[PDB]
Amino acid sequence: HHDGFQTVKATIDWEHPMFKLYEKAKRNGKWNPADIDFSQDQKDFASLTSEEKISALPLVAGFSAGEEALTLDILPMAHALARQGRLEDVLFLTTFMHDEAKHVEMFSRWQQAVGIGQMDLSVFHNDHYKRIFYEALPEAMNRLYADDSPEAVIRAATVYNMIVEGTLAESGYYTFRQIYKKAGLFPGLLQGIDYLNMDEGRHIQFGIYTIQRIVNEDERYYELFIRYMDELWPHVIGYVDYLTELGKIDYDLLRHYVIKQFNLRKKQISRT
Amino acid sequence: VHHDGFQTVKATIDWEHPMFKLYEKAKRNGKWNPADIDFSQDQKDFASLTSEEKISALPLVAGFSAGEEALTLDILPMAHALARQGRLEDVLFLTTFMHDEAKHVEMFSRWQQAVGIGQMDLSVFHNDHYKRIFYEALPEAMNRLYADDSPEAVIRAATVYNMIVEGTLAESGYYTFRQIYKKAGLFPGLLQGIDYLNMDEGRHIQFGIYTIQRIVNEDERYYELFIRYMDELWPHVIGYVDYLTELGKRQQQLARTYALEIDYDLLRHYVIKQFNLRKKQISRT
Ligand SMILES: CCCCCCCCCCCCCCCC(=O)O
Ligand SMILES: CCCCCCCCCCCCCCCC(=O)O
Ligand SMILES: [Fe+3]
Ligand SMILES: [Fe+3]
Ligand SMILES: [Mn+2]
Ligand SMILES: [Mn+2]
Ligand SMILES: [Mn+3]
Ligand SMILES: [Mn+3]
Repeated sequence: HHDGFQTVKATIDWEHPMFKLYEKAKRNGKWNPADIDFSQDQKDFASLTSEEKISALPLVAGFSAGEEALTLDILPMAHALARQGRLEDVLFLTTFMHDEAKHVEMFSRWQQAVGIGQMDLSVFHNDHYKRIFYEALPEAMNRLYADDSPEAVIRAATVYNMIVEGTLAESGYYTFRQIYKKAGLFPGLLQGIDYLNMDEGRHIQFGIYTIQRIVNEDERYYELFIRYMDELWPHVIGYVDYLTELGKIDYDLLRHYVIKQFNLRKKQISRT
Repeated sequence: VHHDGFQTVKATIDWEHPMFKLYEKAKRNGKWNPADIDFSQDQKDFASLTSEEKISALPLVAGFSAGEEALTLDILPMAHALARQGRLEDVLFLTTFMHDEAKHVEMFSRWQQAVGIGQMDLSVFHNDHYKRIFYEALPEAMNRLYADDSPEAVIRAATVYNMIVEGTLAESGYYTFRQIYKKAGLFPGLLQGIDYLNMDEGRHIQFGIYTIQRIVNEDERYYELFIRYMDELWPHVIGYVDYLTELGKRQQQLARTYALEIDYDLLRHYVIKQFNLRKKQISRT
């Protein structure tokens, strides 16, 4: 049952950080994947040899599954914060969920346009990738339906926002730019990446806000965060190594960048 | 719970799915931002009103504000249950649905803040019938879906949420706002909001129609479940409407001041009409 309603007893908390982030999401989130012109991507793709075509698909396969998992798996976070009465968080999360839906749409439109919609790209998900996206991520978010304790929320935000978004996604945007932007290939896709990268800045800020406000309550939670981060690193790097190994471009630069993101996300949370 | 795979890796979005097409319309038609609405004239209007006229408008606003908030929170179980069923295109659309309702919450709250009543507790205008619908039956029907996503459960959730709350009460609220405040020329920023809300609502009701019908299409038995759940909530729909009416009939000074003949019998009949029209938008097959 509802005991009452915040915007009937009072108003929105206009100064709340997540209301501010919601306002910025509406302002900066107007893009529409249906407006991206993929015609040249299609031509670029067909101009590749079979072997070059294949080299492109692992990274797209990681992203398409990623965007789909994140669209589905943010719902428990929204439910748990809703149940906690965190109205402004929920408003923001409506823009978060809608962003990920557009991200799903973007990669699928690209697949459709370049002619691989009918191909099953699951073959490029190795065991490490499945451990994160098929298993650890949904386990950690679905937990929130029955256990919204500080520890559960931090673990959910660590896997979703600091690992998948803050570490793999950010590294994937950089990777696309280092490989295809220099080659002049897939300009529609890279336009998409630009929009996704901009959305991701807000998504990561929500993860930081969430984790830090729980840490501020008890610095014992800081240790949990670092522990959950380190528990996932071997699959992050197991996946990265798998991708790198297929690519054989400075692949060792890209691998540094993953490490640099991982440590950056740890340093964005304050012990105190 | 594991993911077994992902549609957009094995295949693509179903580009021709009705809910993907509704999703596309939502993105095209749903750009409006409540932060862009100018309420400065509304603030002047409200302050020019006497105390009796000031409170004349508030029962309706109280009903909407809680409605918007309830609907923002309570659509999340429907999105979960369709996501668990693998209905990706429905989920895409529901992201636009939930964002619309968030903007609806924001719109009414901005208006309350702007006119100077954000600090007033408007729960006093929720009678017993309203609470039966919005504080109880609605969250019960939606929350059920976390442990019972059966056709019977999904039909009941869509009925309460899309056909009763949206299709009957919200639609009749939009109409009432226009018959009264648009006629009198008051609260232009609010009415701009109401028109955006009304446009959004069309999609929300169409999702409800799609959902109920696709279930009825699998077994006609469910059509009579739909009708019975509609009739079960009617006494609360009309009990709330009568409450608003009785309030409206005893606070006549706004109508007098602004030269309006508020036909409350006409408004009642619009609500009855909406209830029966929503019933008729569902067929046995
Ligand atoms: C080859 C160098 C390794 C670079 C790392 C690339 C990882 C690919 C990204 C796949 C997961 C993307 C998750 C989506 C996040 C979101 O939608 O917010
Ligand atoms: C005086 C005549 C009464 C007419 C009926 C008035 C009904 C008031 C509406 C309040 C409930 C609105 C629910 C919001 C629904 C939504 O956000 O989709
Ligand atoms: Fe994201
Ligand atoms: Fe609605
Ligand atoms: Mn390994
Ligand atoms: Mn009664
Ligand atoms: Mn994304
Ligand atoms: Mn609404």
